[PDB]
Amino acid sequence: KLLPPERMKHSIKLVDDQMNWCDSAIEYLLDQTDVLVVGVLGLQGTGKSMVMSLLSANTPEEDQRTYVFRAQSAEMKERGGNQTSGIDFFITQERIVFLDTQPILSPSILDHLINNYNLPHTYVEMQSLQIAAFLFTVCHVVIVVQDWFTDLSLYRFLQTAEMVKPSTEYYPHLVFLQNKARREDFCPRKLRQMHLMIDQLMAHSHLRYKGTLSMLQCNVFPGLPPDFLDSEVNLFLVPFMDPLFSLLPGYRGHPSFQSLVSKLRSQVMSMARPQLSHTILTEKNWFHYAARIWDGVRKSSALAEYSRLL
Amino acid sequence: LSALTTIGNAKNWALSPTVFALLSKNLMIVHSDLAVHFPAIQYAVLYTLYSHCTRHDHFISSSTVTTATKKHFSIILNLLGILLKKDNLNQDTRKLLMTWALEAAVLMRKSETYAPLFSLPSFHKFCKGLLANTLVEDVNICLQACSSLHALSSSLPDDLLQRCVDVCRVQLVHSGTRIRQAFGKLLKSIPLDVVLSNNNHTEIQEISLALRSHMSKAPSNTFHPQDFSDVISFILYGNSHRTNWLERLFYSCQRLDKTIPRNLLKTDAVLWQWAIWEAAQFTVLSKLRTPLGRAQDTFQTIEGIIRSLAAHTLNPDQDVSQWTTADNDEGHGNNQLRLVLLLQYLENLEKLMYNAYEGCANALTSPPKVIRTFFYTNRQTCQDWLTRIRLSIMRVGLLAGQPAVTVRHGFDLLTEMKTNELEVTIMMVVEALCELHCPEAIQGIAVWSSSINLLWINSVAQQAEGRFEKASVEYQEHLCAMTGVDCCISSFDKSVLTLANSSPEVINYLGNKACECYISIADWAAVQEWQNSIHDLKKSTSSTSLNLKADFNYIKSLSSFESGKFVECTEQLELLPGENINLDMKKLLPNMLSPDPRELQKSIEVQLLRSSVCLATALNWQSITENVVKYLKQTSRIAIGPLRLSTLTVSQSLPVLSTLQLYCSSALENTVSNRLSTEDCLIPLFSEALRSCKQHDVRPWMQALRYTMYQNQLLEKIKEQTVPIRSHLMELGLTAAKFARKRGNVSLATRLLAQCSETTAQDLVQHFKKWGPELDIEKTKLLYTAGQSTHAMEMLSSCAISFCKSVKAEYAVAKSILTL
Amino acid sequence: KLLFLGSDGKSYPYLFKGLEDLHLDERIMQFLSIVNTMFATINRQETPRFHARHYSVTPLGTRSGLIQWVDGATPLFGLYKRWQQREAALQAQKIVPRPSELYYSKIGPALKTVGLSLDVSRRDWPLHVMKAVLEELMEATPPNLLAKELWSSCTTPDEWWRVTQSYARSTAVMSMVGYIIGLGDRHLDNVLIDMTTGEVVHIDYNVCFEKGKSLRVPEKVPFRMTQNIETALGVTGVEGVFRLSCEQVLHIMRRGRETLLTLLEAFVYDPLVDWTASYAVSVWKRVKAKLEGRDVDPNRRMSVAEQVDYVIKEATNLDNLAQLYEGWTAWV
Ligand SMILES: CCN(CC)S(=O)(=O)c1cc(Nc2nccc(-c3ccnc(-c4ccc(NC(=O)NC)cc4)c3)n2)ccc1Cl
Ligand SMILES: O=P(O)(O)O[C@H]1[C@H](OP(=O)(O)O)[C@H](OP(=O)(O)O)[C@H](OP(=O)(O)O)[C@@H](OP(=O)(O)O)[C@H]1OP(=O)(O)O
Ligand SMILES: Nc1ncnc2c1ncn2[C@@H]1O[C@H](COP(=O)(O)OP(=O)(O)OP(=O)(O)O)[C@@H](O)[C@H]1O
Ligand SMILES: [Mg+2]
Repeated sequence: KLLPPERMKHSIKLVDDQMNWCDSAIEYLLDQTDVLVVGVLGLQGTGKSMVMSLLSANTPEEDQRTYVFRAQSAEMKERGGNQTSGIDFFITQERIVFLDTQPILSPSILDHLINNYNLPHTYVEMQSLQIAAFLFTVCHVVIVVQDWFTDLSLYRFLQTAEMVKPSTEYYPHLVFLQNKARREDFCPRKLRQMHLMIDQLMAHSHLRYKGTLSMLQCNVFPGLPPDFLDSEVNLFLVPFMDPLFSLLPGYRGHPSFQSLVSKLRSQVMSMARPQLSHTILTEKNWFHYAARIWDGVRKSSALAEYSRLL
Repeated sequence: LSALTTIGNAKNWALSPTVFALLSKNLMIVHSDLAVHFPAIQYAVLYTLYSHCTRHDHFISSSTVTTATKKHFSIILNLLGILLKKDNLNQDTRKLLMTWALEAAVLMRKSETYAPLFSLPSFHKFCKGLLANTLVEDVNICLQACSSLHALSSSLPDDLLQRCVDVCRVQLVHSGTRIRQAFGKLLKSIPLDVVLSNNNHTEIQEISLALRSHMSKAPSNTFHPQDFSDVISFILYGNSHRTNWLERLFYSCQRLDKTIPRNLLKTDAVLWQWAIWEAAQFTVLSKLRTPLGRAQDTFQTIEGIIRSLAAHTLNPDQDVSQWTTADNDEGHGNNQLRLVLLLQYLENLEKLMYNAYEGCANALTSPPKVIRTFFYTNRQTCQDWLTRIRLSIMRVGLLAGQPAVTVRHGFDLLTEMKTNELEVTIMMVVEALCELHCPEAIQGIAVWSSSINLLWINSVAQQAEGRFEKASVEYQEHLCAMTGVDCCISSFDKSVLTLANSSPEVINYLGNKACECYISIADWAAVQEWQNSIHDLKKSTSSTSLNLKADFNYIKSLSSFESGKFVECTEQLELLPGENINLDMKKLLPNMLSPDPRELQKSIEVQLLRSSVCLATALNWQSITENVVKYLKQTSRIAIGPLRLSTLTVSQSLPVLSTLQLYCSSALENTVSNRLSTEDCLIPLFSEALRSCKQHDVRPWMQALRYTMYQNQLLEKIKEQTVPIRSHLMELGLTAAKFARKRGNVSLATRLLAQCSETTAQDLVQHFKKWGPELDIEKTKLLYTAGQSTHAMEMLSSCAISFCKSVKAEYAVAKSILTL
Repeated sequence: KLLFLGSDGKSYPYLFKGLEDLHLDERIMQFLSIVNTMFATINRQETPRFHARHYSVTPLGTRSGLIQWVDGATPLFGLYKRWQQREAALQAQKIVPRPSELYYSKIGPALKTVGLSLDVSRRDWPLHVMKAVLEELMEATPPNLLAKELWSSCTTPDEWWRVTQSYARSTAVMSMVGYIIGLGDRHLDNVLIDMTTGEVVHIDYNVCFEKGKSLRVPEKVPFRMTQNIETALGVTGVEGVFRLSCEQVLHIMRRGRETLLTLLEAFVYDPLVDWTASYAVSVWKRVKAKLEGRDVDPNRRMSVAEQVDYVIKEATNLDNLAQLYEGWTAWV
């Protein structure tokens, strides 16, 4: 008489591709408290869907055709199109909510909207800003996935999104995930430059991008002392897919993909869960709060002010 | 570095700085600090050095050109040990070093001429590095280290083997599968003289320290109700409803805003203990308002389950749902695991309640004011409930083979009874102490109870020390004096035996203890006589309550197998429960099996006997070997259950019966596939246990002798060359005889001496008066222990006279003269 | 108190001692090590090891000295102090008095009612009054301060049983060693318990060789056998593993008493040992008499069992625990 409610096999659609709410996740929610919400953000081919799938209910040794979050297929890469649309939803058995996100400012959505405001160009930017603000106001942590280092345009977008957010202020933690890392990026000399650039580029961001999720203490660098870094921000690197002398494998210079994925998952799960509103909330209450926030963000006033400026 | 390979990889250049010295001693600064910021240089140097050394067979033959390279292997070993012992190595560097170490090790034992290379210190440093490099987060590295250690298992000192035993014990319970099998094989490759030693285990100590540190910390209050519900469902019902879930749960229960080692997070024992403690903390901190029900609902549920288990303990023919029936061999082990977890949960709950209403000092943090004020007013109810269920808890603990739980509960119950349940408590506590081999505690309890009719406790105290003959004689005397009728049976002289060393429940207990005593010494005739005497006593006294709880069919089967009558043994075995005799593999154990370890041991013994008789009948090569190998493999896999369970708790020791059963199963599996052609088919019980296993009774050697005589008799049906088992059998028999004589078991000692040599004092005198000197000394010692000191002294003098004119006469003449 | 660092980055604290000769402590530690060496053979077939914890001391001349620091051990007085604080806090809802103040608060009214006064000398005091005060004080302090502590400090029942057996054996060994040597002034601050293994270790090895009998308030108990110590041994008390362990220890010491006597004789004829701080000869004779079994007898040689029973009885009778120093804390 204490069996679990149900087990989710595949992620559902929390928000339709037309920016419409979809109330269909209450069937898998309970009345428990102390819930954790994780969101993702990134460009078109960064790999947010794969990261979310591997961090929620998947393993690297499994296949990409059975992932909880649909990933880009080989036939789709040749056409230069996107796969994830709208916002997804999935909750693991540990009562951890995972939220996916479509690419921001991606040319695929723009091209699809061409054959369908003053011009059909600021619409994509506003949709991206709306999603960023929503994830920044109803999620406990947000992970930013970057295909390459220093895009120089994501920081400005993040600051602008946080400046136009809906609303003793609450600022969720920010995580910088560098996907498809190489050996050259796994050196202390380059690490210092990376941390310095990240810290100097977000000096007045008001977000919690430091003091938590320190990969230096996760045994990634055995002999690297903590004082070697002026300010270790929350940055993590994810590498590319992976008689006796002649059988020695090649030298990669970076830890195994599975090891880093497991470490990242453990660190994400062992994170804090601060309060969102000025009251305690449960799973159902959190769902209702998120729905109300999305409804308010859609018919907001700051967005119109920013729209007349473009 | 890459260009230097032209001269480094030469096929035979006399320069001043040698390439080997340049890459091994000149460039020694790359491993100090450059290995952290520039690991590529270190990897390249190690790679070129390995490539240059592998082309010359690591310079083994040498250990002009030969004289110049007379100290290369030592340097290589020292470098490998120093590098492996470090803790700031990279994944690639560690993998390369492990590959090099494995290649060097496998290389070491191939020759029979490299034996002196095992005494130099560099080898010890290399072994130390290999042992310290295991137990890491990486799985492949651990597997490589285990394989390397298993390669050159022999030629290592007692210290290295002792450390390997602890490493294997801690690794036996891992979330993976390959690690468990690899370490299990490595452990099975270690002799019994070291696995059964009483040395301290460092890994177990670290695990206990980590658990203590976590418990002493302040409560986290992060355990969600769903986690508790899942744990309770998996313990009480067996269904966890979760698809390595322990690690995920532990990680989800932590917080970064607000410290068990990571290497220990892959062990299921630590995770289970942490989950149990967290569940108990959540139950206590929630005012007993768990999702299971109200404050009284949880108590009623636990009481009902405990009462059901206690009732089933009295009569095995109960068939308790969700506790005695399983679907395959995997559920049987889970049943015992769940029972152990339940007992641990109850103990933790009691500790938390006591700390809540009373408090501790420097051990547990004081709970909030609300918890203390609530537990202070409702302390009487908790004490009453605990006292009411203590009787059933003792029985449940005894059934699960956990004498510590029942002993602690019995002590608490006795203390609480400061004002006819007094005899049963003493009986249960005495039995539990006897199972732990603690005669001092038994004697103390006997003396303490004498100040309140209870003189039979001394018999159990004597039995706990290993004196089966005296214990059985005392049991018969007590039963005869308490019942009123002569219940004595044929046995050895009472005077010689002594010189060498009124309720139905009490009568039944004494009878069962006597039967178990006779079964332990492997005296089938005595068991039959005891059964006849018991039946006659019951028929002449109308007791209607005495009944021996021992399957006589199994005893008859054992007697037939030991006597050599396989024809009757097969017929007797056809009636025992379980799978039919070999002519499907996962479900070998029968259903409705109680979680009592004794039942599991009996089933394992039955399976071994079935395999032995099947092999004997089939022999008189893949005709009847494809199935026997699978049967033995499954038996060995199931026999490792008790060893794995022992690691779940801080026991610092391993069961002897389970370990011996597993070793016997492995020996049978090796002999069925090798037809007695390798030294791995023998039991590792050697004479070395004389100076390191003096804390064990004679039962351990009974199984070894039983399974060794079978192979000895089977040797007559093999025409090809075999291994010499006569020497092994003689040594094993002599050691067992010495162990039996040291405890006063003259009846068993006489049988062993007669068997090795191929009921009255004069009988021994008229029957006794490489292993020659040892056998003669043992015979003299037995004669002296029997009372005939003059005869023993005369025989020893004659033996010394004959030994003084022998060839060696090193450890024989001196020993005989000293004893005389 | 200082701190040192080794090659293996290990912290090794020490302690300074000036104006106090530590030459005798070194000899005492050497004697303890020699005694512990005799248990090497018996430790090969027994789960609870027969060992006596001790530290190392080294003199730096005539008055200075460096004493090793033993970590991980908690004094027994801490448990009593915490219990007193908890009781006071609980009584407050619906500082703590010192042992001397608490003892006087009960010895005052009793003496005033019996007819005497506090001005009378301690020697001329009624025995019944002291016995009644001790009985009234023991009825207030619970005897589960040490047992429950060890029980809560464990994790699994097997660990609890192991630590309990180890603690009982260690206590028996220490008690026998102290009785043979004659160590005195064993208050709660001079006894430490190791929650990791349950072993007991002593601290101040100053009042030894029967030196407590010549103090202002002589003591007759051989060792400390307080209520808490007895309760921590189990429900049996001193009739289980404690008595057997004591008998075994005495047998081992009596079998090899020749080496102990030789070592003591060597200690006596030591120009670097300040005994006064024929006394050495008397001490050696007393130790020899105790080892030979003729502790208190003209010519009868008491057996091991009889000696253990007599020593235990002399250390548990209320007639000897009442007439003791206030700081000894005979009620806890
Ligand atoms: C709670 C307060 N404490 C208990 C009092 S403690 O000291 O702070 C403490 C002590 C330990 N354990 C420990 N270990 C090593 C040494 C000592 C130690 C301490 C004090 N005095 C001596 C001493 C003095 C004089 C002589 N010599 C002579 O008297 N005549 C020749 C010999 C020894 C030794 N204690 C552990 C924890 C803590 Cl807290
Ligand atoms: O039967 P063994 O294997 O030869 O053992 C004997 C002897 O046994 P016995 O007492 O039965 O004669 C003693 O063994 P334990 O009593 O310690 O178990 C032991 O010491 P004790 O004789 O003093 O009791 C020692 O004899 P010893 O110390 O004189 O050498 C030893 O002989 P070995 O060590 O030569 O085998
Ligand atoms: N670390 C990686 N190493 C190798 N291949 C990767 C890695 N991460 C992603 N990929 C692959 O590259 C592509 C990235 O698309 P993916 O499905 O992971 O999500 P995405 O780029 O966030 O998608 P979307 O276009 O919806 O934003 C996929 O084909 C995936 O298999
Ligand atoms: Mg996607």
